[PDB]
Amino acid sequence: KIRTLQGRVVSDKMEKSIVVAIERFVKHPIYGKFIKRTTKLHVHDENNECGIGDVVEIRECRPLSKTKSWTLVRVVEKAV
Amino acid sequence: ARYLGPKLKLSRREGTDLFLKSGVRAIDTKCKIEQAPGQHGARKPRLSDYGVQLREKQKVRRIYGVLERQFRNYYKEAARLKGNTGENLLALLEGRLDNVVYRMGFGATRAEARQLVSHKAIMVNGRVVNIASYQVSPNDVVSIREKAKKQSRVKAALELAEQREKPTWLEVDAGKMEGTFKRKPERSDLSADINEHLIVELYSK
Amino acid sequence: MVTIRLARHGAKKRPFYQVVVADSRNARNGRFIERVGFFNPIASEKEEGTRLDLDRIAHWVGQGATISDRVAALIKEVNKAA
Amino acid sequence: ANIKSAKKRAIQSEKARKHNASRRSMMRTFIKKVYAAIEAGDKAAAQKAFNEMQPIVDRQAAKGLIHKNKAARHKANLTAQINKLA
RNA sequence: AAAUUGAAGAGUUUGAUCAUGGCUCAGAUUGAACGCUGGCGGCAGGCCUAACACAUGCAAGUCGAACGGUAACAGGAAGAAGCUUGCUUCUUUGCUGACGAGUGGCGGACGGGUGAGUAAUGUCUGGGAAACUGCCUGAUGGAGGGGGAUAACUACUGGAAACGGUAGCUAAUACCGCAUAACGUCGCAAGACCAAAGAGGGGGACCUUCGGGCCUCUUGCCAUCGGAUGUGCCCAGAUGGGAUUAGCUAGUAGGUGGGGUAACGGCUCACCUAGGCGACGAUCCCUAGCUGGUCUGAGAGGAUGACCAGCCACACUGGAACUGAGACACGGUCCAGACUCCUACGGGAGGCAGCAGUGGGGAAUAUUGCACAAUGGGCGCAAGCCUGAUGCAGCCAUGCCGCGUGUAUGAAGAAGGCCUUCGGGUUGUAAAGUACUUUCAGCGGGGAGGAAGGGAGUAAAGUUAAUACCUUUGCUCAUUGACGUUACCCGCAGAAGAAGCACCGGCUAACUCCGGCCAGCAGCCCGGUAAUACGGAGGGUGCAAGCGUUAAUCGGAAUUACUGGGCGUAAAGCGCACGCAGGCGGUUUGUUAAGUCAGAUGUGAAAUCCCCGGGCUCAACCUGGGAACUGCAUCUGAUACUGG
Repeated sequence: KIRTLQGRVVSDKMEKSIVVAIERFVKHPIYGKFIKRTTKLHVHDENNECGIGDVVEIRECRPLSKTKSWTLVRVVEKAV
Repeated sequence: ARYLGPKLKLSRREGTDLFLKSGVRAIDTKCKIEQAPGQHGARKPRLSDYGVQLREKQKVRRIYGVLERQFRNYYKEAARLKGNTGENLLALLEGRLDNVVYRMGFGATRAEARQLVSHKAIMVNGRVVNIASYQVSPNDVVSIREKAKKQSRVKAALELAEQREKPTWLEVDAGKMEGTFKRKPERSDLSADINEHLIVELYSK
Repeated sequence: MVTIRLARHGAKKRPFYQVVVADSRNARNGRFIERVGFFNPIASEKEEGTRLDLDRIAHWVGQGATISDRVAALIKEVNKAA
Repeated sequence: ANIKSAKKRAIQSEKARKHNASRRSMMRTFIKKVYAAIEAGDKAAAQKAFNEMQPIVDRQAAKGLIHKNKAARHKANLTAQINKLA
């Protein structure tokens, strides 16, 4: 019921944090073609639960560091 | 902001009577109407499309005595209004105050009608209106002021108008020197020798 | 504070005031919160020159908004006429 | 300054600066006492210094020198640091 | 009911043709400039360049109902009179109306200016949480009792000045404890802790130590929780160019803990981990305030960001903090620098990118004006004071709009001018003459509206113990306008004071005469001795208080082609292939609902654009309502197609 996002984890080398890439399908404003656009977010991953490739559901929260403002909700698909 | 020079020159250039004179004579007895003005008036060169459009626009303008800025604004408003642009333009041209005063019979020419209007001798609904371009609306009552009813100009103009045709949208009483603007004239009520589409094509190019 | 006042629009020598609810620090014709009416001081008495909503005005006064003296006189005359 | 109000404001501002500086130095000293008692590991001295620091901190927060949030921060930090010893 | 009803081509490559292709033109528009000319008014606009330097005047004050006070002027005053005894003229008194300086409160962070910096530390759209918020406002309470000072002042004294120093005295709603203390703060809890200020109006008696305490009303004070407003912070998307800039980054990315902020946070520090950004353009370089909007366009787009409104940044240059609810502060503070000025040479002072204005730069942009009368703002109980905001006025044809420079008659068609086949034609009803008129300008007389309020009186109601005081509500009286000699109206006189600019070879409306590839014209394609192209004249054409030229944007240009182009020979298929990223992908079923579609909600500021009306005598202009804002987010569904 809370507004959230969904993307795949592209990096988990940092501790308690992951980098999730939110891919979106946007129509080109001029030529009308539907192009892919990637939004990479630094997400807070406590317990280090997410590996590379997991399709995770994230939500926005207060700033947790210089670049982290999103936190993890749950993992949908797990790197396989 | 006014044309003060020769009058019959305009009608000679347009090849058509523009009613720029009162009507005590025929224009044929005052000038060579069938001959264009100037040293090279005997020649008649083949007019281009732009030439014909410009000449029709100038004929309408010189008929109504309207300069180019006001006529351009008239066309702009006519193209803005709904319906056919040409009859809108001619209705906007006929709605003027000096035009109505001339058509009412208080002016021998539209120049002396404009002088009557501008000199604060014409009333609209009891209010002295001295703007020649004043748009007269239906049901308006146009009358000579008490002070100007004594002028022989209005008498001669009344007589000269009685010897003219009567417009269908004007109910005038020569005794009271007053008239009523009943309605805007339809396309079929004005002159049939005026091609509004020429002006529309000239201003839309 | 929040105040209900007039913003002098219109032309030269022919003012037309818009009764606006605005933060009292902004300029006269500047940023306002809500327009709650108008006031034409040179109306011909043939038409209307006082169409200020009293519902939202009372709602804002209930929230501590201040009423300027001219707007107070306008509210008084609107209540008397209606 | 060119305006009279600006000159009086400068005078008042420096006077208030000196007053506030004295008050702030007093409060900082009374907080440094608690911090030094924390460093020494003396819990009795730590609680004594905290009991001496709390009233003047609340008073300076009430007199407008510091915000109530800053007083609460100081109290909570020093309480959590005292509770880490005994 | 209405509020997308909208799309033009032409000249020029050739002996000629079709195509390709560039150049030029016809249209709008401007913060415009220059040349010729120039009557009036309304509405707007007016340093685009040197964010170059500034003379001078003003642009932020206010409160005696916080306080000690009395220096100034107005009064009351006790006492001494010049003496022309009813003018009383000076000796002392804060007694009061007030008020210079001073302490104190609030305001100087608003309002006003500029666009230097800023390519994202900003702006726009849409969301969010970890926050503060003076004045305004709702609720609940408290408001007790003390102290030490200090400005002013006094005395001395240092300085040219700016400005100080020492000693003594005094007040407060200035300052500081004490008491009090909860739905406030810390803490799981027990408990611990934290505030305040008076003033004014009037008064029935009781009690007065003659100041008054005592009652009532207003206002102010402190604490907490809310509202409103403002602000701080975070995320996503969008918001110029360059790859002849491909690697960048050490507080760098994250974590634990300490600190710090109103608040989250590498915001800061210690330690640890070794990451993070980047081909969806990181880094670097150049340019640039952003938006609503403006111009153009049928539209999609292109250009642009002056005025008006929102946001941001800046305040001589660089840095920094203080006070404060709010600033790291245009007309505050400290420091350093450049510059300018005063000086007694020891020291000082200043910051027009506020309103006028000056010098300079430039093709170019105005008055060193009036008033707070209206709106708004600051302070005040109020009266009121301040307000270069603002309302107006001055200058400029800079633009838009409106009006005038007369009207009617007037011929054998006068004169002169020009042409002429020498017949005449044209200028041309044009002029002269005659009759009439007086808008605007000139002189004189009336005259709205912008004016709401505020003041003094009474009367009613509320409050109260009170028929005082105060608040609200009626009515009465005398007033409040910079504009201003207003708009508008009335009278007078007389056509009297008022037409110019460009063009005439084609594109492009408009043709003849006269003076050698020269003089010259030219936006693109004339002049070598009868040039509609040069220059002059006559005539005509187009605009008209303007007309042209230049500069600039879009259109035409389908000439960067998304809508909407091409590549055999006109410019264009890599010499050929393999292939990563990327783009696309046969067919069936199920599932999801990401793209897609439908509905609803929130938002999309006002102005502007458009539609129907209204008011200015019309218009410009102002304005009511609507439509629009083609967008974004959320929620609920659809499952055909694309995707998983």
